[PDB]
Amino acid sequence: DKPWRKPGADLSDYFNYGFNEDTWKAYCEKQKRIRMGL
Amino acid sequence: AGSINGVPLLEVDLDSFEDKPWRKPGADLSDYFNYGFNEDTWKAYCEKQKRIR
Amino acid sequence: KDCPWYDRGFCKHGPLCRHRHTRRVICVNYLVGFCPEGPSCKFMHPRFE
Ligand SMILES: [Zn+2]
Ligand SMILES: [Zn+2]
Repeated sequence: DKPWRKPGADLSDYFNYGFNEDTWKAYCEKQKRIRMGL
Repeated sequence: AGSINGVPLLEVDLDSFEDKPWRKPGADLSDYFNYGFNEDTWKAYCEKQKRIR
Repeated sequence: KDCPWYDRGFCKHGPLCRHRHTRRVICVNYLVGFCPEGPSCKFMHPRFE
């Protein structure tokens, strides 16, 4: 479903700065919370 | 996770800086502050984060 | 050339993107919230627009 997730793929082609699937999602959550709330 | 020359980024005091180019009348504060922070909002964020941990 | 979505940090296409995906380094200090070097910083300040 998500083409970065296949062994024949290289994540770096999708994510910059050494992000991960989980680190990018975490980065988006932080964006969401910080810019609104707290 | 942040640090400036050996000081956690949240514990750095912005008032000590000699340049403070983020007070300029039209500067790109997005270059300096992420998440739409401001000098005051960043310090507030800082003071909030410190009271926790 | 440099991919705008990749420059933000993530591109849905990847190898199929029409633009180039220059690998860059992010500024941790900007990632936590503040970097005083601003435009002069060596490391990237990705906009989340
Ligand atoms: Zn792309
Ligand atoms: Zn920086």
